[PDB]
Amino acid sequence: AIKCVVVGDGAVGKTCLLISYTTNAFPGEYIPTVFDNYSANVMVDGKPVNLGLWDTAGQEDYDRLRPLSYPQTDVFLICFSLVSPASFENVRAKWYPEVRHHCPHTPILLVGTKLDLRDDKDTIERLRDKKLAPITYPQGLAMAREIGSVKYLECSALTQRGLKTVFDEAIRAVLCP
Amino acid sequence: STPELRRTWLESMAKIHARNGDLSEAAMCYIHIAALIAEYLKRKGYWMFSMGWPAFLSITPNIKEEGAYNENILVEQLYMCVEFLWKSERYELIADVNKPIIAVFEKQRDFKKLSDLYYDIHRSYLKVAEVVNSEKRLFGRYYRVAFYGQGFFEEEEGKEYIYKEPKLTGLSEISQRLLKLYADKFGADNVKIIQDSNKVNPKDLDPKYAYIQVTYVTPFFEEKEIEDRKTDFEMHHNINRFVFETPFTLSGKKVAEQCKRRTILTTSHLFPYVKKRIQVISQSSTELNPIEVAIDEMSKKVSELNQLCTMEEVDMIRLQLKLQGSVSVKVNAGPMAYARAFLEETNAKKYPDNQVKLLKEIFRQFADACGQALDVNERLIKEDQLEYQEELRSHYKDMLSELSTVMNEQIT
Amino acid sequence: STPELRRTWLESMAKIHARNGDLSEAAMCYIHIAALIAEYLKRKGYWPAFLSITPNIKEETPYNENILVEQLYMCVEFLWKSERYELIADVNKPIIAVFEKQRDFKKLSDLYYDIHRSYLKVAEVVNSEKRLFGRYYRVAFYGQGFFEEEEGKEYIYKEPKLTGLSEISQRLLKLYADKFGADNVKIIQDSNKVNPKDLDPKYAYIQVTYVTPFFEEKEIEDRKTDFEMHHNINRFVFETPFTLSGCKRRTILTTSHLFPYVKKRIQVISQSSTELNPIEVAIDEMSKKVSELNQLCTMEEVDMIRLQLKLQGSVVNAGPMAYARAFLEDNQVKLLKEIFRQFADACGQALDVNERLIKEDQLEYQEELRSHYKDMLSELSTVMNEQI
Repeated sequence: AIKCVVVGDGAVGKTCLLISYTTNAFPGEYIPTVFDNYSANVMVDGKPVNLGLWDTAGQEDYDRLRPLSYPQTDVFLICFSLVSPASFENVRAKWYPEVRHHCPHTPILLVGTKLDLRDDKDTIERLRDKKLAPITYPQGLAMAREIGSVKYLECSALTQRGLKTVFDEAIRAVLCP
Repeated sequence: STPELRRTWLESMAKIHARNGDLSEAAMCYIHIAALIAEYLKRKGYWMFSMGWPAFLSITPNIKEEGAYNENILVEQLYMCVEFLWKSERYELIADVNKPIIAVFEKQRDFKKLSDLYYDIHRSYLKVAEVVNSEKRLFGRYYRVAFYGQGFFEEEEGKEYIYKEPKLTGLSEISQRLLKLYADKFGADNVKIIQDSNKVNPKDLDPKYAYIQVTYVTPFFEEKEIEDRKTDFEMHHNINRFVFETPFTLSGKKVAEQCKRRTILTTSHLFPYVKKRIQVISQSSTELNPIEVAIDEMSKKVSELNQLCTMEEVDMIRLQLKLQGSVSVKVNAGPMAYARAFLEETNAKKYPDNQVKLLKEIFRQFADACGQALDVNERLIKEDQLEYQEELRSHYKDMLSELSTVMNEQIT
Repeated sequence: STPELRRTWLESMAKIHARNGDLSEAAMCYIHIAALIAEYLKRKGYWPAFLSITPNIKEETPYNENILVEQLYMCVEFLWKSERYELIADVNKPIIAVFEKQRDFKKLSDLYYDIHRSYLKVAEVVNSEKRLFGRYYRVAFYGQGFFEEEEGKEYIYKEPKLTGLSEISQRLLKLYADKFGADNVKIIQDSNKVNPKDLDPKYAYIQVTYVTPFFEEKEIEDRKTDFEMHHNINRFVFETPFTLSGCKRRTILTTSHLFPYVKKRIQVISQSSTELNPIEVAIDEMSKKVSELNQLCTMEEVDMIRLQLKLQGSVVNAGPMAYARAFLEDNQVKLLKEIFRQFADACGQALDVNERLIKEDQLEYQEELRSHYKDMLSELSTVMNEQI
């Protein structure tokens, strides 16, 4: 019965991730479809639950047509990849100021996606051409605590690591605030 | 496995299955063990009442697998079985197993016990009426695993298997679990998840690393069986084939160039069985090109919305989402990308008709219900959410317009 | 073919059984009704499948499943009213096959409960004299020159409760006497033989004789239960003992169909009678003796004073010391069946069951009979070799 938003810059793997979870098939192998806005039910702590997921665009031209669905939501979350910190810079400033403007007191855990690549040498090689890549969990925990959030979670697209826990603490934010 | 030895296997397998939440299978263990002694006592001619081991083929076909000690032992084993079903949330088969019990009590004439034997069958069907089709019962999430590697794995050096994991164990759990269980028995690093889904066999794996294909699967049935397997229990009881849709899109992966492959695999012995795992054997593939899947997958999101309305509950949260997937597409293709590619006047000249004709009736039924859906979302919106739904029908009304231009036809 | 309207004969015929207050015949109607419906939907693909219920179901157009179940539903409620509880189960047994296929559940439950209510209702009334199915009587009217069914028809009638002999006859006469000739019918009190022309024509005459659904030895094992003595009985034997011709004889006629039935009476097909050797008359009474006491010991909630009297008779001017005349020689021995006399002895296992039951008010009436017992025991067990 739970509502839950997925903010974030475009191509922070928002859709790429949720597609891979609700349908168990490993990322990049997700059987693709249109529609968008996904959901499925998960076993947490002890009880089972139905968890709902609203997809949001980071594509700029869909502002003003985004906030109208934030009504009714019971847990929020903001998605940034630890890949491009241009998303990390743009999430303190675009999405916390957006949460204060609609449902400003419902928990919104900010989460880091695409952890897998933080040890990939061929991407640190493209990262060193512009000399930026790491987004460290010390800074991650601190950006989210200073963003008054509840938890930051280093999650990964593939390798499955970091995952599961996120949707779990999404509802674990609701049960035990 | 001899009479004396094949019996001892089932027992300690029951208490072991009992010990660690493998209920249904421990339950199945006892009624499968109790058939084994039914023939051995038939094989000495000590005497469906007393008819060898096929009388337990009623509850499961794999009861045959046990044929290759006295009467009160035969009834103490079903008695122990029936309770194991009572905890395994499988209230139904308890009727098909109290038959040979009654068939002997009616032979020794006891009545009181036959009375409270017929009572606990009523005490089950009653608990069913508030369980069945409430989605309270759940076992589910059978997985398709395969080991690959010679000079690595001993007995299971390659066979393709089908695990029955329990409750809501997703793949994040079982994958990390097999990886971890086998990564530390042959050194780290060299334990590749091999997430593939494709019927791998080329073994272009540089044999210094060991692979473990995993791919979620679903109890698969046809059109005539789907009338028979109506509720949530009936689909898990005795399943031959599970199917998984595997994408084989041209080149990498992700409207017109995207294709998927249904590969069904059977399971030899029928679920539920004694041992948790059981092997696959064949993966027959029905390939669906980007129009056949368009017909079938755009049909998929049609019946689903229609299935949230016949429901009595209808939870304000679960509706508004799926219609946003239906009317207000964002960060995805959109339901209209199907129209422009396989329905526009310029398109749909080499695709056969009747195909495209069925795509019409699915398209309309997907509309006339889509509109029925927005009205219900108006029944439990309440307060602020009303300003929102005012946009939902807007996106929907516009969706009708564009559908009319691609199709050269009026859309109401 | 046809009587597919005489399916309404039975419904009519049933309603008179219900009005007659003869309900055990009645429930049987509604079954053969649903037995006949079950062949018509079988021939058109939409039959003797009740053979467990009653084997004489061989003698069996807009129809539905719902109309078939409504034929069953209104039969169980006759069974439960007839007090023949044991069969509710074998009846309600395939009504569930179509409710499980249709998966009504909420009906599968409270049905499976009605069948639980049955076996819990028979365990309370079994081994109580509370079950009065009815009484059996062989009849025979010989109106060769009058209004006889065919010729001298002979066929057994089932009267309910405990009335009979006098009650059935004096009811049978005043009922045949108004359609026949008043004061032209005959009593015919003697059971043996009965052969026409050996009595001058008065142009009527009817016969009446009590009978007991006699079972063999092989049957008395499965027929240990109370309702089993009154179900699937193809034969009733009546004992006609000349005792002297001045040995005992017994006629064991078999009827054509199996009780129960849609009609209160059915035709016989064979009268079979045998005189029993004198030494054969002993093993019949002294063995009927042996089981009568075993039945009083076991029962539980024993009728008490009934238990007391039965011993009091077992010794001696006419006591069961008939074996004093069956030991000192006499006929075809065949082990004399004195081991059947030897088992009747161990019915001394009665005196102990009495010794637990009384109060210390008769704390002496017991040693008193335990002395008439021992005195009648080994001391009169001298004519049978050793003692027990």
